Amino acid sequence: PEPFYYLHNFRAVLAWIGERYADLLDDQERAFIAAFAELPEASQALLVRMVMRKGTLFREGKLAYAEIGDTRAAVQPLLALGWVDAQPTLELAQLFGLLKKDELSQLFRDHLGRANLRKDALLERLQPLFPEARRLAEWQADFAEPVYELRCMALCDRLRLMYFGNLWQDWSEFVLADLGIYRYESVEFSADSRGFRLRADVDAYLHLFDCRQRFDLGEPLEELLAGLPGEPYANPWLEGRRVKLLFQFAQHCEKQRDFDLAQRLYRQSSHPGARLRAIRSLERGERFAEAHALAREASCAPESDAERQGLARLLPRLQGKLGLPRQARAAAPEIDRLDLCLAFPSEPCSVEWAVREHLEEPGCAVHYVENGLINSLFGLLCWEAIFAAIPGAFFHPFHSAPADLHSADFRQRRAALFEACLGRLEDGSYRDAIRCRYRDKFGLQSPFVYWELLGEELLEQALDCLPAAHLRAWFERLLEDIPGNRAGLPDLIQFWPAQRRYRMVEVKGPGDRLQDNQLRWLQFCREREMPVAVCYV
DNA sequence: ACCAGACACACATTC
DNA sequence: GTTGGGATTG
DNA sequence: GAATGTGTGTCTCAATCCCAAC
Ligand SMILES: [Mn+2]
Ligand SMILES: [Mn+2]
Repeated sequence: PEPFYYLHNFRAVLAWIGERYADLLDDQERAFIAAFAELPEASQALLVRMVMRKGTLFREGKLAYAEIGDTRAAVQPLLALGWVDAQPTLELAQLFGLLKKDELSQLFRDHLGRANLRKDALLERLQPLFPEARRLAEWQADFAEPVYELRCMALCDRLRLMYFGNLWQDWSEFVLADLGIYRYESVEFSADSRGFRLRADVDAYLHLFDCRQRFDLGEPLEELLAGLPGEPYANPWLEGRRVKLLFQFAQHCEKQRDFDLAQRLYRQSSHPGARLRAIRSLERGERFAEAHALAREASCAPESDAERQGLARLLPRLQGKLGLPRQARAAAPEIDRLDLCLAFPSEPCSVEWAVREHLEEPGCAVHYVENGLINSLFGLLCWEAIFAAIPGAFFHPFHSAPADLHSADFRQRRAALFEACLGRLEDGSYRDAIRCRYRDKFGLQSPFVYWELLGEELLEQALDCLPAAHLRAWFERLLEDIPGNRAGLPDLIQFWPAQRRYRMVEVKGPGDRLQDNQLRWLQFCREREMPVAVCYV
């Protein structure tokens, strides 16, 4: 309805920062917000376009908007302020990004030009010839169009990182929200600001991101570790990311064959499952000695239910290749292992979708829900428990879930609420509770509540067949490890309404063999005498 | 939940 | 001349 | 064939487009 939707939403961000994050701003950055308001309606619009767009540099032909008048006119106030820069200095690398493949051939006609292979390969070709950067006028002085470079991107991304609690979300969040595509729970403005404590937390987040940026963009390890720290962080979720960065770094040291580094690195990170990869890295360096000594420290005090699974695998192999005795390990009994061989030639329909078709009977129906039913059914019961605001949970409106979810204190900071809601599960009114929370909070962008899947018909069936104790067992387990137990469950779930009873079943072809996350789920089920099975084809 | 978990799929190797 | 991935769009 | 690793492919609103693709 409003052509300047992107401008109004951009104003809404700077307005939010002026209100709440006033003291967290700097002298020259306050001047930016003030000066921005003093730009024409057209020049405010033209600026924000170049931000939302991916690139930093912009060919004038690509900045053709109708909301804004003449692009060459509305840009002038930005060129005056220096926020935009005409006649910018750019490299051969980012010159390719602006020009088409055809135009590049004309310019480099008699300067080593062959029948091109690939654009990224052409860049690799003109690296040593034109290493130094120049202005556009210095590459093709004859070139007609002007190119605008955005000088205030660093400033912009700071305001974005402050509005949100991260950088992964972009300005599209406003559009997708206003259009009703993403509907969020209007959590109350309780913790007015846990965006950040001081600027120190921002620069930390920002410089870590720069290393990540300089990693995908190929740069050697010795360069990226020079700026990194050996000392951990104080801010909880910030320390978690630095750690998570070291993890993704160690992966590359193992993807390529340099296990000495990967191994030494995995131990410096307190990331989930990093301890394991340190052992598997030693294993793959003929370091069985220190692989076992470390594996012992894990055996004496594991990291999670998943870690325990890894040790059972690794220990016999290390103990074996060492002089030690091969300590025995455990295995799972294939519960209700049903099999069926149906042969057909053509139709490429989904495998899991086809099994749903076969189990269909006049007495029982089956739904294709891999970790979907129990997740949503949990996220509704403990809905109000999750979206309750702690002093450092929520801050901006467009948030999917409470920020302290991956933190181990997620259950502790809500230990009261979760126990109040879960009380209903063994007590009465677990059906009346879910229903009210189903109708009231429908369609919202909640974690582990897949609305688009859970239909009104399915829900009522599950509530009857799925018993109190089994729901009482499942949900409690998710709370032990939320990031860990969110995945790995039976593809299908069947219900027998008459003599109320259900049964979950994972379906596999011979080409598959189930995963570690699913295996851990089948164990938990057989232990509690939960009707479950595996189906082969 | 920061180009990711989250399913199958495809290779290798070993008691 | 093809076709399809990805920045762009609201 | 069992059970092991590890390495790929797929995909997040949907309709538009243009530029570089084997
Ligand atoms: Mn599945
Ligand atoms: Mn399956």
